[PDB]
Amino acid sequence: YSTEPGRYRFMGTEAYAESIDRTVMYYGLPFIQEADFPFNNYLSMLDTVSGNSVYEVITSWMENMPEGKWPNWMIGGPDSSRLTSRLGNQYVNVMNMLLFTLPGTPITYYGEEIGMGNIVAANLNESYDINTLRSKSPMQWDNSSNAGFSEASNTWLPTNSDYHTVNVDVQKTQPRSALKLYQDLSLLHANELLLNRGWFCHLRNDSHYVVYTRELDGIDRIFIVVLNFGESTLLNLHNMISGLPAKMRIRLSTNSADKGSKVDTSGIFLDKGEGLIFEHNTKNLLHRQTAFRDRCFVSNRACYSSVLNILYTSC
Amino acid sequence: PYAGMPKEVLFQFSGQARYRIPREILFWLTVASVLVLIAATIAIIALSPKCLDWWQEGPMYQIYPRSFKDSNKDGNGDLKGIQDKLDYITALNIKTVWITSFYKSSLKDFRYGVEDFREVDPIFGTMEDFENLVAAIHDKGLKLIIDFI
Amino acid sequence: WWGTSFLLINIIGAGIFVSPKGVLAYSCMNVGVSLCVWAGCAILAMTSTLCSAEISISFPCSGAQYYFLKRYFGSTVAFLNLWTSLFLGSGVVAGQALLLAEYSIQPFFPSCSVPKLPKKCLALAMLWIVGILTSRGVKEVTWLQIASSVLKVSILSFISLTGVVFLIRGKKENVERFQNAFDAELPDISHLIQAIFQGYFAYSGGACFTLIAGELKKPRTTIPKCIFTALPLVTVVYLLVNISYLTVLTPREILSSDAVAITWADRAFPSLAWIMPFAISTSLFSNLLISIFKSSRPIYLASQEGQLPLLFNTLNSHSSPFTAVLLLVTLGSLAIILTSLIDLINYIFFTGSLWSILLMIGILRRRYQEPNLSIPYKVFLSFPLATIVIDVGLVVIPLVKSPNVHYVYVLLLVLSGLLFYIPLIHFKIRLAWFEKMTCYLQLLFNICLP
Ligand SMILES: *[C@@H]1O[C@H](CO)[C@@H](O[C@@H]2O[C@H](CO)[C@@H](O)[C@H](O)[C@H]2NC(C)=O)[C@H](O)[C@H]1NC(C)=O
Ligand SMILES: *[C@@H]1O[C@H](CO)[C@@H](O[C@@H]2O[C@H](CO)[C@@H](O)[C@H](O)[C@H]2NC(C)=O)[C@H](O)[C@H]1NC(C)=O
Ligand SMILES: *[C@@H]1O[C@H](CO)[C@@H](O[C@@H]2O[C@H](CO)[C@@H](O)[C@H](O)[C@H]2NC(C)=O)[C@H](O)[C@H]1NC(C)=O
Repeated sequence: YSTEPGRYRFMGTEAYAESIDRTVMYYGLPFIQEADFPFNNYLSMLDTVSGNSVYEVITSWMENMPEGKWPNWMIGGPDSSRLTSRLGNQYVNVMNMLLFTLPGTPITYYGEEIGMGNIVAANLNESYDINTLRSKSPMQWDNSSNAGFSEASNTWLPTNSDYHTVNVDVQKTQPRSALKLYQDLSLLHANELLLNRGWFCHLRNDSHYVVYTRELDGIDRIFIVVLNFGESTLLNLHNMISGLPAKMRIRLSTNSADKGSKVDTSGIFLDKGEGLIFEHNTKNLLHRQTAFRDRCFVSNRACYSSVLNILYTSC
Repeated sequence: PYAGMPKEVLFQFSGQARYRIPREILFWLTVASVLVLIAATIAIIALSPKCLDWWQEGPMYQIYPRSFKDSNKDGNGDLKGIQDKLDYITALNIKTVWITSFYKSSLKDFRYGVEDFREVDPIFGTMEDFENLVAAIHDKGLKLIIDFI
Repeated sequence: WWGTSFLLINIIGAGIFVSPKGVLAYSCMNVGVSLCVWAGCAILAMTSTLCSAEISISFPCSGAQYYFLKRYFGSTVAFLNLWTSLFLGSGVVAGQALLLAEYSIQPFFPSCSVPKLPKKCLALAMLWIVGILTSRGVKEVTWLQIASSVLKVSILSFISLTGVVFLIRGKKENVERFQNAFDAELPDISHLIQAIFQGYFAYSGGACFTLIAGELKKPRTTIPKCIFTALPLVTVVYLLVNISYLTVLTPREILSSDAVAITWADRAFPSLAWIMPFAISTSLFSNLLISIFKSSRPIYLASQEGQLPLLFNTLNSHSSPFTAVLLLVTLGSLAIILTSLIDLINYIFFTGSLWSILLMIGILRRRYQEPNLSIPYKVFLSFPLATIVIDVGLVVIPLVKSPNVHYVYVLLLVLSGLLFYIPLIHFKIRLAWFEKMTCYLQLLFNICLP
């Protein structure tokens, strides 16, 4: 049923309590087609966050994957505790950014954009797993009755008690809500070739922060993503990356009040659970340098010509 | 070569090379330019990367059918409620909608115990509702994937 | 009789392959609005064709419409018409070249958007090869044009029959879109005007048989009857083609797709084996040749009188016009390079309606003080009076909306027409270096005036 153009049929597999080497086997072989990609839920298995753990997860998945394949990422699901209860509220925004800058297809569980939390366990007449009912609460739309989910007297599950201040309706007006940041990140990912395509180059591991870059050949622009997963600290980008101006302009940040502001390259101050995306104009792409050919990956390599405004393969 | 010059005076300067060779040179230059344009077109059509697929460019949205939206005052979410909220999904710049199991079942947890693989559970609606939802999703440029046990 | 057969074969043209997207591009995916839009376009084309037939039976050829303008207006008006029709023909041939190259190039890209650079390059190459084939060689090929007409009518009949069969079968997924229509939001008047332009391009496309109608032998006997027997047939064909396209495709993919026929065949019969693109490309190439010849003819026909470029009235090579062909190629290349296809259609038929306004006021000038001296007519020219107001409504609101400055540029070029006309004729100034350039070009290309 996948012969008609524009109607390709996707199919993926789910294997969770397994190792990475046995999981990447579902990608198939260069001459045998098995699956588009197996679903990746290693991020959703984290109960605490630090630079080292996220670095290990990302590096393991990106190294064990066959070359030229399409990765994917998840941060939650119907069988895992919701993110704001697993890791805390402060990490709600930054993780979303992490979802929208890594290469591959991101997958979002319903209610993650708003930032729902788990509900206290309750028993039902129907047979259900009480250890997983905490992540199946109804969607919160507005501050009306059963959060606007239903107009009936009783719902099949109780609604979270914080819906009076956490729902879709109220967040569409607040300019600092998580929904606005999610929409901005989605739009940026959809309207930039550097994010939906191009190289992904990661620097050395660190206990506090994770820093990586996205770039493409012939664009003369790079995105530098910096995330702080530890405590409030200070960072000097000059040591990690050479050839940067003294001042840089933030393209996007978790704290929406700092959008468009200027920061000093040596002395960036980061709070607990902060994220910055810098847009830099240069010509020294990392993946062409000799020190970083072992830490950059692509799928469907291409090069962009601005004079002709096209894409070509031979580079 | 005066204004309105007739045929007889035309055979007076065309014989000169300065008026004999440039015409042929221009003709062959034009045909060469045509061939160059053809070669450039056929070169650009080749050497060009294959474009990304629909499942490679956009994020996916995972929905639990029983806890999204109720539309008949019964306490359980259904497909009609999902259809009624497609504008919100579109506003999120989502490309694919992922719906978990909704078949006619006797056990709805601990994986799933399916009673019929070609029916929709009554608490979620009917097959007509599913077809309407699929049509609505396809109209808005979205795509739908479902779970399989 | 075969006269209506020839008339419909001329009328069908080639725009039907491109318009269904553009009309659906405007009006914001409202099927009923689009159906009404082509209904109105068909009626407007009925009236314009009737008036053109009147002018043709009252005046032999294109130079005879020029002389009609001379009779009822000044020479400036006729010269302005000539130079505007030059741009009209250049834009038409450029649009046909774009459509041909674009249809030819689509199949390589399966389910994505074709880059603009290869499309423009192939359009330029096709236009140049057609231009160099017209001069110094072939003027018309009967076998190829007959084959192209047969292929086009066969493809149209096949599409219509498939749509009829699918509608008759009564499947819900094929008919449900026709039911509960009009629920889409109502667009602004500018989108209605754009849809009208696209539909008029579709339906009147190829219906330029005024010169052809001038050689008929039954004035006021069968020509209105021939129109009444031919035009509604192709109207119904076009409407049912829309029916089929909307039956087996959604508006979203029709708008997003470039080749409506190619995707229609892809979804309907995934066994086309590249036959459909090749057939449509051959038909479009034949139409390009016919159109370039039919546009080159009036320039040379009117070049013999009242023209500053006396170099234009110079048959050369194998008895072929040269200057007109070269000028048409240059203007077509500029049109290809500087702009896209849909806006070309918009500007072209905006100018066409603007000049049809003056044609209608000239016809009314035949009745301004002498209403009895009008041509015999069924309802005594009542319809042209309403069509004048229709054209006024077409031309007014694009100015107040003002979404593109090119609309103002069209009028700037029109006024520059008179600006150039004034010193040449009123002052009668002649340039020696102009004569030097003309003589040099005559010696270069063996250009002579017979
Ligand atoms: C279904 O759940 C309800 C409440 O959890 C059970 O009891 C119902 O409600 C009150 C007490 O909670 C009783 O007085 C009602 O008679 C019960 N209603 C019904 C319709 O039974 C109820 O026993 C449970 N039923 C089953 C089959 O497990
Ligand atoms: C619940 O949501 C409404 C929707 O905005 C909040 O606003 C109330 O409803 C309308 C909309 O502004 C106003 O006319 C009312 O005066 C608002 N209420 C108040 C108390 O200002 C409302 O504040 C939210 N909370 C509650 C408890 O209703
Ligand atoms: C970055 O690399 C590794 C993280 O795996 C750290 O080096 C190791 O640290 C652990 C902690 O005891 C031990 O395995 C060894 O002492 C180190 N070497 C090796 C080879 O494992 C290193 O400290 C990390 N950098 C940080 C955290 O800033």
